Amino acid sequence: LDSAKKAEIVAKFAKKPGDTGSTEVQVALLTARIAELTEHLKIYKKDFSSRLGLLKLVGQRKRLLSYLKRKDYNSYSKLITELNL
Repeated sequence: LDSAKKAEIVAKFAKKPGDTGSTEVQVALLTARIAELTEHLKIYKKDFSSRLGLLKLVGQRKRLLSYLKRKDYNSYSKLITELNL
């Protein structure tokens, strides 16, 4: 939110001249703010999980656990118990 968008939201959600502060305006403003903060967290996770290989690792373990089920199910079930998986 720059100053201009903030000001567009107000002009939109207003119900009379001077409405910088109806329930509707505030809600619209909080929504814009909450949205921008939320896409921050979304894109951080996206580019931390990617940059540091979390999805790589998880998919790696997926395949190994799958092959472990299949090659030795007993050990497999013992293992996911000991790791709280």
